Amino acid sequence: AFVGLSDSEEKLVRDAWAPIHGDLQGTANTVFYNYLKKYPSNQDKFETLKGHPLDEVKDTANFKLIAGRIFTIFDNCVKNVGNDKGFQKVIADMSGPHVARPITHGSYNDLRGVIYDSMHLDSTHGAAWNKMMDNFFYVFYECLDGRCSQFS
Ligand code: HEM
Repeated sequence: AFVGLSDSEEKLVRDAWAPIHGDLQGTANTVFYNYLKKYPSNQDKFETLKGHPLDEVKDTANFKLIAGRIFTIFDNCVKNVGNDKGFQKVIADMSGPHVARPITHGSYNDLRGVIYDSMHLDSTHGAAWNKMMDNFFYVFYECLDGRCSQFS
């Protein structure tokens, strides 16, 4: 379910993300590369990347576009942590292209893990972050399941 965050937890999320917020594209490029490298089955889900070696595409405009657009969404979710309706709208709006693409929860969860691992959070910040990400995935999966109108 959606579970609201406390005042301190909202603040913890902002602080957790702040290094990434200040280098959004650079962080995105590294994390997206690490994700495709660790979980190579996902590269085929991106038609623009499909059929090339990962090291051949990593320096391309198309790869960086994909990495950046993921991180832009998370940046906007972080922007909206004090606004449940606004946070939910951010997600609802990016959910469409993922609806009925054959991408498993496994795939999305593996991305979440790579993001988490890249942040090297202490357990306090980690817990607040996980509450936000749990909210993210609750909304996202409801929308994938055709229950997005409550959030759109
Ligand atoms: C879970 C975090 C994610 C975020 C924040 C995100 C965000 C986005 C955004 C902003 C779009 C473009 C929406 C539009 O055109 O209006 C998009 C498209 C797309 N996404 Fe994601 N996404 C995520 C996860 C993934 C994963 C894990 C995959 C595959 C494994 C994936 C595959 C795609 C594909 C194939 C497209 C259509 C774009 C294309 O053909 O490249 N996404 N995503």
